[PDB]
Amino acid sequence: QDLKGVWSELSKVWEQIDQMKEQPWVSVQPRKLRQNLDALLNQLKSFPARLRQYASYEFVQRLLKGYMKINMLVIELKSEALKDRHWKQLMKRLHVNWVVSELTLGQIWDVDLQKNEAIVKDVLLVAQGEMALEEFLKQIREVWNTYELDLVNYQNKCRLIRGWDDLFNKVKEHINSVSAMKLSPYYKVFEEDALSWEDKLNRIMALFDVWIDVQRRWVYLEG
Amino acid sequence: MTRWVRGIFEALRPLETLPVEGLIRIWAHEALRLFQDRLVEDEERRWTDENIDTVALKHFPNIDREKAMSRPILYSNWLSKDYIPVDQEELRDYVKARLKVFYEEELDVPLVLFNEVLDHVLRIDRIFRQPQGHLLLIGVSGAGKTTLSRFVAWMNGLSVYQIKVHRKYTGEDFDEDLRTVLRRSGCKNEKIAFIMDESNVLDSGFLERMNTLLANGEVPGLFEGDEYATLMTQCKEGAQKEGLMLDSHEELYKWFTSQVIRNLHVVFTMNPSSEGLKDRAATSPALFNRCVLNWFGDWSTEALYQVGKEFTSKMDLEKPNYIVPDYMPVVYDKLPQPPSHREAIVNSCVFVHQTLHQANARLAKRGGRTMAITPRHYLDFINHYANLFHEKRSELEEQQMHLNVGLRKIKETVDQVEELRRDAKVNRSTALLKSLSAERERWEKTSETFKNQMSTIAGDCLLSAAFIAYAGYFDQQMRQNLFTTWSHHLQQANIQFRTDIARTEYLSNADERLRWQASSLPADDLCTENAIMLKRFNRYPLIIDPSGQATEFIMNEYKDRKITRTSFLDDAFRKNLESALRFGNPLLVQDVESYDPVLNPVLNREVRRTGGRVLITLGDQDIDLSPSFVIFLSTRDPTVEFPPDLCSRVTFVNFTVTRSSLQSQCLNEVLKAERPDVDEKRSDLLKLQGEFQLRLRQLEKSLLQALNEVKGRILDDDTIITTLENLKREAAEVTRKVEETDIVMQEVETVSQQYLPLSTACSSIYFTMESLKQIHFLYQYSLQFFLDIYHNVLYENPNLK
Ligand SMILES: Nc1ncnc2c1ncn2[C@@H]1O[C@H](COP(=O)(O)OP(=O)(O)O)[C@@H](O)[C@H]1O
Repeated sequence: QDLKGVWSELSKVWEQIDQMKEQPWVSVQPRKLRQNLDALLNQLKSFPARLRQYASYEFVQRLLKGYMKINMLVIELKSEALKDRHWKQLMKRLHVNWVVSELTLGQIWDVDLQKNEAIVKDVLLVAQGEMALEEFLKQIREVWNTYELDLVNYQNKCRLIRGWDDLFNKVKEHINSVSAMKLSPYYKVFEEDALSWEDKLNRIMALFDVWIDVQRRWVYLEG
Repeated sequence: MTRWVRGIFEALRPLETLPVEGLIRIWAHEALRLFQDRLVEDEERRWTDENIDTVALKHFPNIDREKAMSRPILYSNWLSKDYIPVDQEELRDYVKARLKVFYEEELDVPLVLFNEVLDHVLRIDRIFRQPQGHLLLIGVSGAGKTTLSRFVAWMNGLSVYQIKVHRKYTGEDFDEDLRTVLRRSGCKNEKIAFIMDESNVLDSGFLERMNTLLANGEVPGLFEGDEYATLMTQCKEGAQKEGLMLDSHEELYKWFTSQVIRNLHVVFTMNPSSEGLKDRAATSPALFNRCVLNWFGDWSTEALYQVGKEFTSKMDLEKPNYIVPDYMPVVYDKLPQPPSHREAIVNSCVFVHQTLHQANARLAKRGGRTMAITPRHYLDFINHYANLFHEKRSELEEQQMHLNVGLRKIKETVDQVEELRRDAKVNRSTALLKSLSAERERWEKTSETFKNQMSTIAGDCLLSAAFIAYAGYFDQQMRQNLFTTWSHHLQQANIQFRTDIARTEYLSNADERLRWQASSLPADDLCTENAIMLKRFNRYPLIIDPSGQATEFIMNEYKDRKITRTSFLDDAFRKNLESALRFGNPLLVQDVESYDPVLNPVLNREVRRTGGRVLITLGDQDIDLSPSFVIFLSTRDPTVEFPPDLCSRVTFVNFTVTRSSLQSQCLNEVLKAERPDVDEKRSDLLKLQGEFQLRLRQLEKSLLQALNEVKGRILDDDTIITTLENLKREAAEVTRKVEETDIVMQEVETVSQQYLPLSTACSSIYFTMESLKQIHFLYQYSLQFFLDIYHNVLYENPNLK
């Protein structure tokens, strides 16, 4: 009858839901997931109103509606700033036990993202801050592992060094930034690296401050 | 006229059979797209529009002018092909679909499709589909120049590329940027949308190279030496890809020139300025000869109405009890008759925008200093309206839920006390029952008041948003005039709002004001209103103050959030910026008159969320962004004029004392130090708008919390009714205050009117002392000085004893 038909349609919809929930979270594409959700919306709306008035159909429709409204939650979560420390921390807060290698969208969809929006957004903001700090560390590493002295010949007797101003400004910028790292409580991650960079930058500052004086005095006395 | 003939020929080439009506239609379309395109005001636009049909009919009689010209003249190849004329609605649907696809692709911010925006999109699309189709836009900031240019470029497959300017932006950086864009365009056969604003155009050094690039099709001499050899090597590869093997350097160089001309469209976005545009013409003729002109300024009333209608879909604003007023105040001529509440409120918003145009024009006529008003201010105003409406509705709903929960708890407790009475104590129990019933009636009355506030919320929110977003630059008197005009307009439309609404009270509470007063903030009304503006903002505020109290106040307010100081003039400005934007702390900035255009991405709030990382592009360097970043721009000079581009990206907070602000301050001081009873009655009147209500709600919440601990022990002496007697006497006091508010406002007005002349004299004396500097450089006096005389007069005066 009509009840049997709507039960069969519900079983088909649930099977499709299970099928795409079997996709591991590593291999899930948020845009394709949203497109599949919209396709299910179109398929469900194609059902007759008599089948649409059933309570189970309404429950599945509102569950999918929750899924689309948390699709942007998933998109934010499907970043690279999460690392794994933030994921473990939100495991601890949510008191759920999953496997990173075996992680799929199904378990996270079972967890009420809407009920835990505040915690999820806080974790996302924490991850963004930590990723920003680590990205600045990467940037400083790449700019100091590639910086070269602008050597230039001098009277064919030696090869002096110029560009003091730009190098001093760069070092001052970096040392001010690393000094400012101590605040912004997200600094409680990656501490020894920041201290090592600060120490090496202070060494560079002292060495080159002595070096410029030595150079000017030597060139004056040479003349 | 040769471009006229070229366009007509291009339109006629795909087609083979046309009646005279089609030919005249194409002629008129090209006339519209070439002549009236560059027109500025409306009068000459209508002149050109009528003279086109005059000429067409005079030189072509015996033709049906209805089909020959239609008022919505439009041509495109998007519907079908072959540049067939299309109707407005079909192309509107097509552009809606394509803009939806764009939304899923980039620029999630919504767009509203009125007639002007669609016409501009069509014009830009026509210009792009042309060899050496360079384009120049002249229109007020925020009218949709860069946005529409980017949208049309993307829809054509034209990859956008814009240069980010900053301080010490040397000509060599611009040369490198041109080398990069030329390599991307000509060598790789990748079409480029090269979109320049006016900030980087200010320097004439780049303008000469841009002039040569526009005119010749490519600047000679941008590639020289080793980079020239790399260009030749990559051009060999490019010619290999096209199967056009060429060996000699000049031959493949001119092929590269042809590729650049075919695959490079430059779009310029200039803020309209007669002297600025004249200077631009002086330094370059290509911006008017080789560059076609498109003008579109302030949004029309239709555009503003549709933008408001689309941006006000989400909040309810359905009031079924709304009655259409007789003589509806209408600024939109296509307003539905009879209109519902939503049409009325959006029309009121459009009226607010238009009346601020009128007020700015009047103030310019008076000879004062005017800040430009742009549609970005309108969008910020609608965002403030939506945010405040959602917040206030949520607060009222939560308060109603709390009242319902309290009522249910009271019902349970009455049932429990009846059961405990079932078993001198009985007299106390009966007294408790009667007191609880009276408190229930008070609950019902408070529910009625809640319904009244729910009725008022829409108009109250509209006025609050209009004040907080639009105003702020004007003085206290002008702010009051604008607020009174808006209130009068809302009264005309029968939009429910409290007639005695106070801006300071409605948009804050007690603890925020106490915190502000803890920091170096005077109790002046202008200071309180501008602190309100400083608390809530979508665009980062610009603070102007001749006194400097603003910097100290905002330093103290954000001291716990490691806020720091930085001015534009120093060389540490860029590094302080980068620090603030990356580590997530506020950055108060001073001396804004020497504005650095590098802040444009920051003010625009245009961020890119890609690869698990939000990036804000400062100059040529991509910088990560922290959510806890608020930036404040400040200046000490109060008479400096700002470019409208900056004027349209920040909200103005004004602290300059004026003849009305100082008069109000002195009058308030007189009331405080001379008639303390009148001052405290005025303070009670001000606090009646919620503060007394909030204290009553908090006290009854405490009563509910205490009643939760019942366990039969509430009948220790069978009279816990002392707390509810305290509540009852407090409610009686506040009810008396509400009932007699009319006599209170009357007596406050009388006393203020009596004490007004002293305040006026104080203002005149202080401004004379301030103006004493023109007689002699020696005669310099400060506001604090006049305040010292004022206190020596009010207090420690032997004569008054
Ligand atoms: N039709 C529209 N509907 C909604 N918002 C719009 C519309 N046109 C423009 N906007 C908004 O106004 C802004 C226009 O900026 P734009 O004028 O391109 O900057 P510029 O003045 O630097 O060229 C955009 O941020 C966009 O969000």
